[PDB]
Amino acid sequence: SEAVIKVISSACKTYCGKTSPSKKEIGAMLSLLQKEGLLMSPSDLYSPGSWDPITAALSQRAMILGKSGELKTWGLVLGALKAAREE
Ligand SMILES: O=P(O)(O)O[C@@H]1[C@H](O)[C@H](O)[C@@H](OP(=O)(O)O)[C@H](OP(=O)(O)O)[C@H]1O
Repeated sequence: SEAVIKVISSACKTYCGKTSPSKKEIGAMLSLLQKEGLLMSPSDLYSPGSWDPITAALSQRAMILGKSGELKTWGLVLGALKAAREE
């Protein structure tokens, strides 16, 4: 909502670098992950067991509707966490 965005911003800067998402991107993606009912809180990102219903949906709306405005953010925020929960 304001802090979590920074907790993941500094994280993706070590697992992605300059390619990492911005503060304005994640912030927008979050609001969408809360409106779609896919998430109840911004801390839900700490649940690697919910990335399934959150990855298929985003990839479903993008492939269908024809827009991955939120996917580009999810994939990035995920590519980092996925590595943080592997070590
Ligand atoms: O310090 P970090 O961990 O590198 O995170 C950056 C920080 O939040 C900056 O204030 C922000 O500039 P804005 O508040 O103007 O968005 C930038 O977005 P940006 O890369 O699009 O400039 C973020 O990436």
